[PDB]
Amino acid sequence: PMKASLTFSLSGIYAPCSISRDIYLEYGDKKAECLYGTIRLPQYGPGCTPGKIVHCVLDDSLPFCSIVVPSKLFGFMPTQPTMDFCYFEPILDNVVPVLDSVTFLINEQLYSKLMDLPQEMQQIQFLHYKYNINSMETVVHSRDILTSGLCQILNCSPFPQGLVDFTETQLILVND
Repeated sequence: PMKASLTFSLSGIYAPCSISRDIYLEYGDKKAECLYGTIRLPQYGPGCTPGKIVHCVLDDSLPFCSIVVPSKLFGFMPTQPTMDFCYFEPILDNVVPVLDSVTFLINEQLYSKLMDLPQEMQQIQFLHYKYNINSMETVVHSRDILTSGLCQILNCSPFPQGLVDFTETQLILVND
């Protein structure tokens, strides 16, 4: 794990993380569109945030040792500042797993929208237009709050985080 200076993006929970070129160099020959890492934030006193897997993309314009991460990935969104670095670890030997199912807890308005679609394949495609969930690319995580009061991931299976295969992963929708 390396320490990297941290900037929080405010453009959706599933915006990819941007990493500086020195971090990108740690992956070597890996395919530049398929990069993942684990992020943990430092916490009040001992210990740190639990490891969260994210898709990362090179941003050549960032200064050294820098990452940009969505603030919505973590407990609260910054209305006042907090901590100026994170612990970042590239994923090198491993690949990221595909979920068998994802369960969304959604408000009545969104549920009706999803329910006026007779097909499951277009239910995930609809969430893909609303939220930048991309098949076999975006990592989703249990308890992710996509929009306060509208949409939250209740659970994933068999792992608490992983990729969504639009043709394979099962979508479970729960009215709130």
